[PDB]
Amino acid sequence: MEIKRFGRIREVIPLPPLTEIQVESYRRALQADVPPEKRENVGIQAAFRETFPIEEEDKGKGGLVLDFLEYRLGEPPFPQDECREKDLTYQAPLYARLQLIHKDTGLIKEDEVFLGHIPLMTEDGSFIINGADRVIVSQIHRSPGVYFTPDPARPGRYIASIIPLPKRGPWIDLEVEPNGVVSMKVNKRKFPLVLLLRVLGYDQETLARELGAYGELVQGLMDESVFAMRPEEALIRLFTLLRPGDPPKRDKAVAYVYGLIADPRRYDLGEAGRYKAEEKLGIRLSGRTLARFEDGEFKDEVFLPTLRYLFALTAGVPGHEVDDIDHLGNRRIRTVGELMTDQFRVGLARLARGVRERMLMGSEDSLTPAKLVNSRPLEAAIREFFSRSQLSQFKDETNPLSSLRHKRRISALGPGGLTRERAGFDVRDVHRTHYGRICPVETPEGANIGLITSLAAYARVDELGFIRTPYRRVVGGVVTDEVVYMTATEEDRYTIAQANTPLEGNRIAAERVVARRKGEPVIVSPEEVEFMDVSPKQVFSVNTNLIPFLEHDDANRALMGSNMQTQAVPLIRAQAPVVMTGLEERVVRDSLAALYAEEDGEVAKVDGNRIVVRYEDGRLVEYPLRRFYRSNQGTALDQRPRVVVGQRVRKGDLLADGPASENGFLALGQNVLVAIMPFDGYNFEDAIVISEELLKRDFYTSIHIERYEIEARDTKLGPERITRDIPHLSEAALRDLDEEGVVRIGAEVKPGDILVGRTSFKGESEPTPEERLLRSIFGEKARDVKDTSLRVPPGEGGIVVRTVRLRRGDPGVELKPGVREVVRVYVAQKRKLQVGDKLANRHGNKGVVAKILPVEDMPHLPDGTPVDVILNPLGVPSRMNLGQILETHLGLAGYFLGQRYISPIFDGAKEPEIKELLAQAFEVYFGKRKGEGFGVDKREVEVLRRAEKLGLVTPGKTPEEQLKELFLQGKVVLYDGRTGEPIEGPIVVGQMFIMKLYHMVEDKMHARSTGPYSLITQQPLGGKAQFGGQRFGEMEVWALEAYGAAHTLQEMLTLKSDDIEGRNAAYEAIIKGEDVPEPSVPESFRVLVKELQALALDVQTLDEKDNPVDIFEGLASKR
Amino acid sequence: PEWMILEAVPVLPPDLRPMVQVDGGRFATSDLNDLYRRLINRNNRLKKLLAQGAPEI
Amino acid sequence: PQEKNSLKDLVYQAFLRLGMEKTARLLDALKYYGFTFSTTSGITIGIDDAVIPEEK
Amino acid sequence: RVDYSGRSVIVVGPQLKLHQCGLPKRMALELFKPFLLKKMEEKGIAPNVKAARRMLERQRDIKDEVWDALEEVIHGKVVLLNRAPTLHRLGIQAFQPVLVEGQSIQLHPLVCEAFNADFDGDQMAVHVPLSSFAQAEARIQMLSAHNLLSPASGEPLAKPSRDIILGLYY
Amino acid sequence: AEPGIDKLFGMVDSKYRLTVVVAKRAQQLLRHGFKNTVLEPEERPKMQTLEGLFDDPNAETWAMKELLTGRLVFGENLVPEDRLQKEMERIYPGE
Amino acid sequence: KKEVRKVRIALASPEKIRSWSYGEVEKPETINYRTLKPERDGLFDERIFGPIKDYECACGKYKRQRFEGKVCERCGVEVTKSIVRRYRMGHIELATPAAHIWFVKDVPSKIG
Amino acid sequence: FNPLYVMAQSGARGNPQQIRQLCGLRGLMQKPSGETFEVPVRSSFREGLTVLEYFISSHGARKGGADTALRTADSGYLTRKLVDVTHEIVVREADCGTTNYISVPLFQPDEVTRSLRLRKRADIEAGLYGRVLAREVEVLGVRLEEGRYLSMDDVHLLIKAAEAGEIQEVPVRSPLTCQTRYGVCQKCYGYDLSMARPVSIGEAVGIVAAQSIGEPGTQLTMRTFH
Amino acid sequence: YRAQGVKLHDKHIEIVVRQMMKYVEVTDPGDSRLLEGQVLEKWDVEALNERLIAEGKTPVAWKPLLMGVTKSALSTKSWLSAASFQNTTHVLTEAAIAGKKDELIGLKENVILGRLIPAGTGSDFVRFTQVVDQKTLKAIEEARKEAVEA
Ligand SMILES: CCC/C(C)=C/C=C(\C)C(=O)[C@H]1C(=O)C=C([C@H](C)CCC/C=N/C(=O)OC)OC1=O
Ligand SMILES: [Mg+2]
Ligand SMILES: [Zn+2]
Ligand SMILES: [Zn+2]
Repeated sequence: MEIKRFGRIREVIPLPPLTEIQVESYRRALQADVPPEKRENVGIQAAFRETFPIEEEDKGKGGLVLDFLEYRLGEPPFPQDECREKDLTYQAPLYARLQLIHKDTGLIKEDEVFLGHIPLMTEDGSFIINGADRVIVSQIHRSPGVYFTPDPARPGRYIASIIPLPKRGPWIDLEVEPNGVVSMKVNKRKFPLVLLLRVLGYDQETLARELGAYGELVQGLMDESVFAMRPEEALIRLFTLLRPGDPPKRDKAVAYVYGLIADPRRYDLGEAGRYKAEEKLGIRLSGRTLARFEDGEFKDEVFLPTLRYLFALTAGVPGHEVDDIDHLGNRRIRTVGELMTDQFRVGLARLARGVRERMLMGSEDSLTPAKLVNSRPLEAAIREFFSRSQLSQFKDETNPLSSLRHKRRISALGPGGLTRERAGFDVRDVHRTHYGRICPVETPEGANIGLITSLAAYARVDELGFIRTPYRRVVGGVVTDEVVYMTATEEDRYTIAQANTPLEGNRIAAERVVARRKGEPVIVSPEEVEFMDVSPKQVFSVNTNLIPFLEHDDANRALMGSNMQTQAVPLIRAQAPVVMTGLEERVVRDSLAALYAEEDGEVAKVDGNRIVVRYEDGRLVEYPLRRFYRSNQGTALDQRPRVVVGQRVRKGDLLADGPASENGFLALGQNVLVAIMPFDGYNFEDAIVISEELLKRDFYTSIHIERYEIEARDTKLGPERITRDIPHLSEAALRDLDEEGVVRIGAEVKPGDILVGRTSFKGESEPTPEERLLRSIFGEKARDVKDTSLRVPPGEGGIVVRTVRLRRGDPGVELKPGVREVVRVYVAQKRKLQVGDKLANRHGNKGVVAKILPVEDMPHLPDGTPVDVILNPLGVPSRMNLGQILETHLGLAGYFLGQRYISPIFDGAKEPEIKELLAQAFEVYFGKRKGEGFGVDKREVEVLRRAEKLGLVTPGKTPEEQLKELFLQGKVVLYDGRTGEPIEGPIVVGQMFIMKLYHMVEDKMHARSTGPYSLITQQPLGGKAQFGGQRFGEMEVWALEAYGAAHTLQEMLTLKSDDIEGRNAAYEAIIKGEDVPEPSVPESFRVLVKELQALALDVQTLDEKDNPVDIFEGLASKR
Repeated sequence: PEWMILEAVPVLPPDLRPMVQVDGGRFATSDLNDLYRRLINRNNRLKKLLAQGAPEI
Repeated sequence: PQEKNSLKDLVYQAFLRLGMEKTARLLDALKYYGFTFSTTSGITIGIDDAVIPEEK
Repeated sequence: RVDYSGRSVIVVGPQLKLHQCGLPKRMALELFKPFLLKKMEEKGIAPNVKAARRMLERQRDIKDEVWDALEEVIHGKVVLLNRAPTLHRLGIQAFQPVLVEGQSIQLHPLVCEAFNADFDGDQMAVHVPLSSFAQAEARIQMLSAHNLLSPASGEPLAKPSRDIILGLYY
Repeated sequence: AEPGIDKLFGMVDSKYRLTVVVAKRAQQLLRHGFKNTVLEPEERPKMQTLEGLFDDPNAETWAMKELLTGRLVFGENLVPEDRLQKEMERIYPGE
Repeated sequence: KKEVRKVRIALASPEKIRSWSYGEVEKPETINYRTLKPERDGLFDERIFGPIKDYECACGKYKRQRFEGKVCERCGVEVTKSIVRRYRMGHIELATPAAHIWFVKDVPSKIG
Repeated sequence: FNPLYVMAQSGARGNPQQIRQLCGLRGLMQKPSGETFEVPVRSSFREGLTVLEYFISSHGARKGGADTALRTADSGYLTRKLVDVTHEIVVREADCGTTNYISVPLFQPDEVTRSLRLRKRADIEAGLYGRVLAREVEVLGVRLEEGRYLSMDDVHLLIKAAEAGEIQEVPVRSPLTCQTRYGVCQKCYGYDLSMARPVSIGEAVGIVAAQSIGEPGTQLTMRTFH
Repeated sequence: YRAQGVKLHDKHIEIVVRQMMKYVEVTDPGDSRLLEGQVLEKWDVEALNERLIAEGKTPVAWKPLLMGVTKSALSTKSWLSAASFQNTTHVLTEAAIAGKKDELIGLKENVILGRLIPAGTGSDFVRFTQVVDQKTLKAIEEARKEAVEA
């Protein structure tokens, strides 16, 4: 068909690289590829220039030089795809040119040390951790600078504070019950700030007198002038402020440290809070943070501005510099690069600790290179990091958007100093500054709400870890294509008109305009304007944008949509919406789902397994096509060629459609005939009915890939093995698993079959004497070997598809200790649609398949065409999620109009326009009718009569005509496939793009009866092929109690759970078809008693006669 | 009252603070044993010392 | 017209006036018809139904 | 954790009658295995126990009559459905199940009230009242069809909710 | 549903009382085959399996029915702890 | 065979304590590693807590349930369900008296 | 017969607020601080919102999905207490004999400074339904045996009776005045409420009450709002 | 609740209320101290030993007490429940010294124990109800004339 785009906002510039964040943050943190170790250390190399120069020089031993020179790395031991296979971690060792000298000018330079290797970032932006696709979430924090927070407790004034960001850096705060106390709080210990004022080299005079001027209230300062006359005195004294007790020898112990050492600096050389402080405190500072060199003493252009500012603040109107924390202009975002580097430092610093412990017993010169070395500490750090990092989580590649959007998220969780689970209500809040930076709407539904968010599509973060948003410069009515990314603060400085502002060429088209001044909803004649929003899109997260008519549904339900799209699964019969916002196309590119042409040429070869092409110049590049492959979440991930031989094609041209890409457009589902209306309560509550037809069309049919594993352990009781030869009884149970241990690929397996055959030795390989006899009676070969083969877990299986075997694989296998070899089998299954699956439209409208109807009874139109799905209308009012409605309305036209549409967000379609298209369509739908010698269905009349009584149609009009009128209201006439009789009332029908949602194995259909039992608690435990029990809790106890079902609750917790002997006796009883024994004491309790006793506490069960009672019936009574 | 003091320290049944083998040559337990251990250690050491008419210090 | 309450009240009485079990029958009865009708009721939702009064 | 428990997603059963509830045979099966087993044995089809036992270990080798018996057992018996959070006793109710296809639980529309839960994904927990005695309390003071009024207000809890009303109202 | 349920209540002082009752009848009514009942074949819990009607085995069903027919008696304290089983094990050997 | 109706909670007579202990732990030794053996007089000395194999002594001189509950004249371990191992309690004899904290840090510090 | 109308009305689904938004004015949305905005959200959902419009709204959207989380996640918190507090209480006796009781009003004083005012049925009903009459009651030419349970109608009647300025208080056996040992006698409780009849002995009332209270909790405005 | 359109019968609440009044404080000993704030009913034996029961004529003056649910229950006669809640140690410790006996009047306790519930079917009142057929009402006769040996 033909695509018809809408709205007319001139997006001056297309969207930015997406994963871009992850990619560059990292790119700008390594300096590998093109970086010649020339002019920069910004990240890791800075991580270097700090862990260096590490010295241990006593001018006596003289020179003990050990500095950095050049960092290096570059041989990924193995290839990505290969790393995944053997549960490896794609990365590359890291060498380093260093230098150790000697007082004797002994400059021996062992320019090598590759002990540690570090992970690498995929072409898409993710990581491979132990074969697992892992992802790193960029989290936010309170940018390092100076702030003045209104003192909470006392509603009289407020507290100021400072924040450099090292793992062991300063954290200043000020306050005062001033009479004298210049309350200067440090770690947990405060005192008068004055004392410090002189250590600076300034007394009450140079300070309090010249400054305490406008700050006439500087009495909260000047109290000890004598302490303020010879820097040196106050100087020493202050140490007091520290424990335990040391002599005034270290004239500058903790000083030089809080001067030009990593501590004081927020960022390197000011960048962090300099702009902050400085721009909010007059001018620049002393070098980078607080430093003073070639003078000895220490000059502080720090507290200098600070204090006086708290004054300029604890004053009248000298700047009124309050501090809205949530203000984005005051919150930084740590990104992978940065985020990782710090972790790089810890284990790094953890190595220097190591290296310094070496100068001790280090020979004269039997120490030079790496005899002073050890990666493990640092190795662990980072390793430990990724692998076990809170922000390190399995790549969510449910589909692409899923995987992509996942990258775009922002955490507020993590650093035990930068993150806290103390629900910060107002922090979870959507602060004004979020506009065009954070998806106001996109956020995980659940207690993690407002803590995890997505990035506003257009929003971008600069190396300073700050976001910025697109804005075009305005000139008294004239609109410039000159864009301007900008931050939160800078933003408040201006007046921003909404993008959608009427225009002409560039001249604005309005006497009054819609804008916001630093979040100020205002109207203004043009001249007054300064900047305009580039495009609505810039506000919301990406997937959020994928929603059509967003401007029509309530944000809340909207939230649902976004989330859901991420949970959308790749159908075989992929389909992009009959209507799109506009991103779909751009997405696939960035997601890296499909393949495009990096130049023009002819289609060389294109077999299903691969494609090759010749370039203009004449280059033959065969493109290995990743075939059917598992998703982290097991979904299928495959690309499909759409181009053919001899076919010429230019750059940017697609070649193979990713998993969920159609024509190169996102196809998170399928478009279909939905008819909104109640159907015998089968769509009762969110419940959704389905035209059996769809299945026949294998529409909603997916392919899940499931992987299983097994281990060869060299047991102490003797190693176990993978053999087709097992103590098993039958043979028909070996039909397929005949391949000398393994099951032959491509086999229809069902819960209970043997993917793999394994055997070991039980009961410490001691055959029961009981069993003994039995066994002998039929050939007593007590094979000490127990069959412990791998079976298909219950529920369901599918058919084999692939098998991988690792035998301490000399090629690179690193089998876990105790493991001889391992095995992996992958089973696929075309999970098709069935009663239960859940579906959702981009409009938060979600629900489950309640019933599948026979196309017959299925509601159809006069032209005997049945819709495919029936949607109850109730789920809308209480949802105010109209959007979908329109989507269907238009979904209906293009249906006949054999086309698709692109309606922009807060733009695109408009009732008229739609109301229009229908009319056209009405021709197709209706028009033909007569050209077939066909008039109006008698029943059609029936309805219409009724139709106008509802003021739907304008009375007296031609029956035929009336229809149109109706049609335009998106409603049509429907016949009941069952009764045939029409439906008393028009029915709005039409197309809707729907998605099938992912099925969590946790959401699987469980059902236990009896099985494993926690070795301790002695309570139902679930195995691999055995289910677990339901967590029966107090809430349920309470409920039960309320009713009064004594027994149940008892047996419930006893027999059914903790009472040992019971259950068995129970089982048996049932078996023999007998009644049930009574409940004894639950281990839980017995156990309890013991615990008590163990705590030296007699617990005594007694009767009426107050006579003790043994709950252990014997095994407690001794002697 | 005397009861509140101790000289007879109880001990949980084994299977309630078990010791089990787990992975390729390793096992697991409850801290108790440990706690328990150290304790015993101390007491028995003590015995000797007294048995050693040692400096009451 | 029948609705929530009307019904509710009706129910309560039912439950009272006549035993509880027969009442159940009723419910289902209701259930049944309530459903059957709604389906045929020809009651959809078109953006047009978002009838915007002029007094706006 | 309970022994004869199970969980699955719920669906609405317009066919169901107040005191009934749809139950995936497959799932049902496990929950009653023993009882079932017995019946089997009790019928030629199954010589002894371990027989039936293994006889069912694999779905492929799961015969027909199997179900025909399973039902038999069930006759009269009821079970319990839970949809957490269980806030008020009616957060649990009993029903005589009816065997159903598909791996999903068919819940009766009226109870969705107390079981404040819709079919936008809600799953439910099932439990089997073992002893004759348990079954009793159950089938008596816990049958969905026996709690129509609200213990708090005393008002008809189980009553026309959405679709139904509308129809009627119409 | 559940027949006579209401009426069933109308035959006890306490809701729960009834339960207990039934239950016990079941038990015993089980422990002794079924010859124990207080009703003829004409009226008997049935089932339609294998094309036909064959006695229903769900004790409650039975218990419940009997009660309806005043052909049975409960009470707080009716008789001696063992005479029942006793006399009862004679009349209907069950086993 | 009957039922209860009252639960008690009283301190523990060192006597009572000793009235429970199916023996006294004297040795720290957990389990022998070479064979994973409940160290003698140690924390798992099943001589104290019982068979690890229901109805069966250590040295194995006794096995079948046909030795109801006859102690081993050798390994000195009884014969019964190993299950009792999660129920029987042993003790330690304190060279010196030690205070039970729950009567100190709990205020009023009962004793004080 | 318009759908919506039909719906909301029948109560089948949707209330006014919901509609007002859809059909006409979404109205005022308020700030995070909590202070309502000065400019309103003119657009109806049908009309479609402004980027600006849309945005501004959301704040409450958060607090909305926010607020809820706290109870939806869990609020049993309440019940829990109650439970711990009322579990033991059970229907134990038949008659505890308490000569005393309580008298339920039908009027409220200080709505205006002490003027009198009849209570809303609901309230009243909530207070006397299935209650057991303390003393006999002569009214509207009809007397009420003292010890008589309060059917639904009965109440109405009374209700009707007080309208004829014929009464104000009501002698009724209550738990407060029940004399049972950590439980309650069949009389000081009354109807069952799951069934409209006199509660049978051995009923788990303590627990019941606790739940009846807890459950609702999850749907009460958490933080003070105005 | 009403203000939130929640229809709830008074009872339920009233119930929870009685419990806050459940305990009371003392002013006139007889044989106990003053801090003692106890479960109100103990008075028909204790406070009825007035000039009649024990006839000792030793009065017992006390004070009405109002405490929060937390409190009230937490101070239960049954030590278990009391321990089942926060500050388990204290509870115990006390009950230990007092060597408290916990009856099983309440549920939680009886439950957590492993015993059949005190109410519902667990309510003694009915628990025992007996039932046998009329066919057995002829059975009594056996042991009823199992004495008429000619
Ligand atoms: C002094 C501490 C006592 C204590 C709580 C012991 C718990 C032990 C031994 C367990 O393991 C238990 C446990 O975890 C949980 C339970 C059930 C599921 C919940 C019972 C709660 C009932 N609640 C009410 O009926 O409320 C009015 O029971 C246990 O014995
Ligand atoms: Mg739900
Ligand atoms: Zn031995
Ligand atoms: Zn009473």
